[PDB]
Amino acid sequence: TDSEEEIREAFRVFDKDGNGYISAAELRHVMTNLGEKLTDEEVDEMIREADIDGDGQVNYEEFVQMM
Amino acid sequence: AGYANAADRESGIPAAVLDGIKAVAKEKNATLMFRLVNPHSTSLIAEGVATKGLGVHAKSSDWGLQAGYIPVNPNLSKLFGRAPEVIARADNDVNSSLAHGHTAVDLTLSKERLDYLRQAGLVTGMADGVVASNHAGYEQFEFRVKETSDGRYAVQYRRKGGDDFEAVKVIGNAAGIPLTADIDMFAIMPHLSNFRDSARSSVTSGDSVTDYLARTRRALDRERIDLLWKIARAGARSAVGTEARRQFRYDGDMNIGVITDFELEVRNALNRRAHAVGAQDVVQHGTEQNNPFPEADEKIFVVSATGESQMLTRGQLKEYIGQQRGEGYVFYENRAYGVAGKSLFDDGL
Ligand SMILES: [Ca+2]
Ligand SMILES: [Ca+2]
Ligand SMILES: [Mg+2]
Ligand SMILES: [Mg+2]
Repeated sequence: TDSEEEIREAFRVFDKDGNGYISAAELRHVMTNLGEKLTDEEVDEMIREADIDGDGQVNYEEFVQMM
Repeated sequence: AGYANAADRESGIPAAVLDGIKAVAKEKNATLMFRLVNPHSTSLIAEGVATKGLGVHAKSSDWGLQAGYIPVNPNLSKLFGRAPEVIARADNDVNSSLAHGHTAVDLTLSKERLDYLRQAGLVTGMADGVVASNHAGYEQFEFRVKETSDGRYAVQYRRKGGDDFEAVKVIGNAAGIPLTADIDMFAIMPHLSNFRDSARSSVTSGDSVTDYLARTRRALDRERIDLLWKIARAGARSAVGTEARRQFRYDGDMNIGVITDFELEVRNALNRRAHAVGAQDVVQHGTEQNNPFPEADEKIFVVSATGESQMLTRGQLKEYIGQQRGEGYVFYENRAYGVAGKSLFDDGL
């Protein structure tokens, strides 16, 4: 269990742009950079697996709670 | 390539050294940012003067022959007619570093510094020896110097007519090498691709996900989507050095402050290129992003992961980081910028 300020820093890594949400394009970039080339299909699947509210993106709460 | 612009020249970083900074910035694909180096240290760092670590806390000197060094008599330092409450506090700093590895050496400038010194306006009016300067300090102490079959000039002095000179003392290396300022890094923005292996080592035992699964679990992929998010978290976590920032690192017997694995690497890649052009280490600790006493300075020198150099005001710093983050460069701020409304984030926080 990392502290809450610790989880936000790592979260900004995913959240490339302004807004505090993780987009599918943001994730597709993160995965590619970390060595995994994934299809749009599989990309939407990682989002879907974390998207508790179903709004198509991963907000702060759903990132921290993913654990 | 050598000073390529104005930024490079105002940074106060020796050319040869700055040449490595740029080379490493590209070798590691990381944007490196530094705080300005006071210009009276640049020449020292370049000819082989040692740089100071966090264990040393004796304010430097900005006047007299002693400029660029860390004088043992605090009245010689940037604190010349201050208060006995202060001149005492400085005695302490001197003390601290003198019991811990730091030596008290005899100030002896090099022929060339003597140039820079006289060329800069810090000193005059010498038969060669009895120098002069209009810096308040000269109305309390008398300065002078003498050569040697060493080329160097030894600095002497006395408190104003109650003679007998001595050999000016500055704080130096345990190896005897006098200390001058160190290049304080402001922050390090690593490209996220620099953490692929870290993530794997922690989650797939160094294996690409596709290779990991094919090796440990025979033939909607629920477990695979889980494994992906796993190195995805591990990568960011290493990228910002979560784990590593909880403790202190140490170079031998010197506390290098709070620093991530990647930043340490850079420090080494950098101190390296410094040794290669004839210098000693110039980065002695972690970055300002993990400094509990964050300092505010309007200008910061920046070196893209591409080699481009520029000066940045805090405001241009914000837009800079923002653009860089869109290119996948990771950046995290000092933890106190938030409370004091000095965050570089336009997000939730
Ligand atoms: Ca976003
Ligand atoms: Ca959501
Ligand atoms: Mg320092
Ligand atoms: Mg340093």
